[PDB]
Amino acid sequence: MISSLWIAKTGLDAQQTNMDVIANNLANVSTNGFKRQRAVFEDLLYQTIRQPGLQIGTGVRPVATERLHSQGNLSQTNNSKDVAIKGQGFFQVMLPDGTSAYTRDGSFQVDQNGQLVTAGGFQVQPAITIPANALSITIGRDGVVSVTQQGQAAPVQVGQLNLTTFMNDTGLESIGENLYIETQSSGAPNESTPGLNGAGLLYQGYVETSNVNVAEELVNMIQVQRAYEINSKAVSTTDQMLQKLTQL
Amino acid sequence: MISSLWIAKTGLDAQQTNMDVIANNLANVSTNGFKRQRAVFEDLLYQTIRQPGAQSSEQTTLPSGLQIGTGVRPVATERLHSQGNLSQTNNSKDVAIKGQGFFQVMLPDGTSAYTRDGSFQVDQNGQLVTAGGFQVQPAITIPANALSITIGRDGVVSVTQQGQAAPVQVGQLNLTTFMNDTGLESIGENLYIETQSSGAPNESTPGLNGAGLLYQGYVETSNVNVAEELVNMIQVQRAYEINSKAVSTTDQMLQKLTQL
Amino acid sequence: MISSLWIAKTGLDAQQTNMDVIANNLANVSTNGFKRQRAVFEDLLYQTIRQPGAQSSEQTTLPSGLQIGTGVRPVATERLHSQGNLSQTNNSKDVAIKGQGFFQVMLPDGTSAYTRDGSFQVDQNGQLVTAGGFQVQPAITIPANALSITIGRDGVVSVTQQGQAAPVQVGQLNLTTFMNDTGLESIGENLYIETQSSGAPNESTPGLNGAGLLYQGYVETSNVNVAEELVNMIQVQRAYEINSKAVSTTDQMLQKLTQL
Amino acid sequence: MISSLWIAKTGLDAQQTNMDVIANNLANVSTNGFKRQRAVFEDLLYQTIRQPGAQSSEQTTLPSGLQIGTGVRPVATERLHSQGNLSQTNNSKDVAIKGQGFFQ
Amino acid sequence: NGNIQVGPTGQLTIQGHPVIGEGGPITVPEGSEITIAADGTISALNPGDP
Repeated sequence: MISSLWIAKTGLDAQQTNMDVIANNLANVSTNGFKRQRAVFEDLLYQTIRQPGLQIGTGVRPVATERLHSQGNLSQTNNSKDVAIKGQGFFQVMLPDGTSAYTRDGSFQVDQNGQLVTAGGFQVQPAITIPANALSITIGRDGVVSVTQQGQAAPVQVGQLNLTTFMNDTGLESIGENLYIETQSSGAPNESTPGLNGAGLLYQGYVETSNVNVAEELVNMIQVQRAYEINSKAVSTTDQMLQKLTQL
Repeated sequence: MISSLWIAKTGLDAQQTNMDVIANNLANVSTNGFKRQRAVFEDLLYQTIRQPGAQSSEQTTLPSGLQIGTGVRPVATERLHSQGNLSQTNNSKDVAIKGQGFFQVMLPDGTSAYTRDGSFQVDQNGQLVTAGGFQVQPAITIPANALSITIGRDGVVSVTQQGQAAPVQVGQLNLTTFMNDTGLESIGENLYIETQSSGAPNESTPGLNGAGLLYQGYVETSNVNVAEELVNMIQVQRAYEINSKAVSTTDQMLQKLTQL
Repeated sequence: MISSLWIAKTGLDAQQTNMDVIANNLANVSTNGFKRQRAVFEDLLYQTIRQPGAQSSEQTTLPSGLQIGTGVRPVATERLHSQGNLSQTNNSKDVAIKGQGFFQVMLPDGTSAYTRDGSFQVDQNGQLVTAGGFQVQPAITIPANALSITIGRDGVVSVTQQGQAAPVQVGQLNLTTFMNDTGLESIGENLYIETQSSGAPNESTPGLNGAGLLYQGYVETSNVNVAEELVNMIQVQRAYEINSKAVSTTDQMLQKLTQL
Repeated sequence: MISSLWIAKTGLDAQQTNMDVIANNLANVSTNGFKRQRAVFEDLLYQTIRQPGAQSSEQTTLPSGLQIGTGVRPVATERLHSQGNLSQTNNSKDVAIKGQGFFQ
Repeated sequence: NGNIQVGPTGQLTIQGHPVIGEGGPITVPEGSEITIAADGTISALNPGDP
């Protein structure tokens, strides 16, 4: 009824949410181009008791998780098709239904009719068409994808890899498979060439690793476990007090 | 029964898959014409709860609201199609590829498979076959009294018979190139078959528009880099440690709730 | 959730930052013109509680009250700008700086960075550029039929043509010096961009005002001392272990508090 | 999982590249008209946790902030085109170049 | 009672009583996801749309 069961319950649920965020961060420690999440807790409404001055709380509720958009470390793939981003920028990839999502995973492949696609098979804007008899694919720092052919002593320009920059990188909607869609909190997708207007550069042969730091997650797991135990003890104390009340 | 346990279970499964890929790569070090594999993971879904960008208040919106993520799941394992270092076995029948082509063989079923390994033998009937006995297209027939078999850079197989100063051509070894080389389906036995994601097989001469050059007496060893595998084994072991610790922590929390 | 645990968290993360500094120094041992980094740490907050100096007993003050402090935070990482050992490679294009100067390079976006790596190359148009393809300033253009390129220690560049016994000066290589060399922002690729804490670029030809002298055929190797790095490994490991021990002790205390 | 691990991993790949270059140079000692290779490395990404030159206060500026760096990357593997020692085989069909030309 | 439930027609009801907004009883587009705001602003998202 009116007591402290709900306060403690709302507390446990917050620790559960924090543990879910930690587990999601740890499970995606191997994904390329992953931004760690941090859940922000900020308390509920307060009840004011008037004297002839005091305010009693109600609990805690998760508000919004923030993704940390720092530049992750680069690793090696020696694959010519993989490009990592140095700076702030997003690759634009066209979903089958027609709306364009934005990804930072730079592990790309060439599909059966040319065309640069992501690991999931979705085509990458701006569309590239790689020729069949290509000997080596070179992606420059400024996003120029040039293709060498046998015989010709000069590479052939095929396409430009444009980066889409958002003014608020945290507000993008994470749709699932390493893709973000623009939202009202991250509007105005600004297309630019890599290297100008604040856009990042491109490193060919490197992929951007995840941003998840490990020590923070482990110690946060320790804190979550102990706070969960504390809230469980509070629940038990309220239960015993109510049991003593009912026996009258 | 609890979300964090499912997430950590998915993480454990992904790390086990990574270790399986590493072990498969290390088990095929001595295999000729082998390409090492690398797995790529993605996150799984995202619980909506509070839609970000919603109106937090009549004039303000919620920046980056509450999204709860699920675990992780492997997308795909991509091969690294790069020229494995060559090795001299000093054999007239071993053939290595310098470029980006494949040899074509016929399975007993009548279908055509593609292999990069060039360790070839001759059967009792005189045709050039692979180590598994599959007949290599285009079906070069070696005659009974051969003294030396010469395979040139452009794929011509010649036999020098006794007392003849000129060599007798007995076939023409071509190479098949694909638009998407990583999309082939590996059936084992060093054999890849065409899928719809690997385009169509384009036959070409070894030295033309992008087929590789054939070297006689050479074998293409695997491209597995072993020090990278050891470091990745260390990484995988530590990640599995951390995921198991997450599972154990969740186990300890549910215990206190049971005790309640 | 408890103060000692937050203090120990700062500790582990900061010894890691050390570890990152050590690893970054080690990975760039073979990098030409590299400068090793060192991190500086400071104390975090100090809770006042009992104020030191407050008057007790009307005529007696309280010395050294409860200044309970929080953990540690790294102030900044400072580069050690010292002269690296010169290595002779016998090349006409490698230039080594022996003093305290920097080469000026133009990024294609319009701004100018500063590099100390002296391994220079020639593009298809004859310009002296960096190995990453960035064009050196002022702008040394080298003629087509050059027989020998001589870069003096004064920064003058001469090219010996055929049929001309006298070399012709084709440019003048200058060095950029700053008030504070640690304030340059490293953007990778052995490139520094000028910041407001590094003053303004002072152009000077090599030999006057302090700019160093340019040696041809030499490269300035990294100044990383590696035995110091190993000893720093042994500490960065023991300190991290001890901070983790503190975390464990706090965990046990909280566990017994919960269990009762 | 740990940034230091990635930085060391790169460094290991860079040193393996150096070892491969050295091995390839040694494998081609007796070959005529060979140009030995040499690898060049450069700094990878630099995490700007605290910006060097940031305006901490209206009067003071922070010098040389927290520039945590990532590993290393090989810029390229350039061949050293220099005149090798001439040797007399005493055959009419053997030719050697003295300057910087190429046969087509 | 804040347990607000949507209908197949899309109107907001609490215990069967339609909820009253500034335009009268509140009618929401059918088959939409709702986010009530700190000041009661109702934001409707159509599934599938960005």
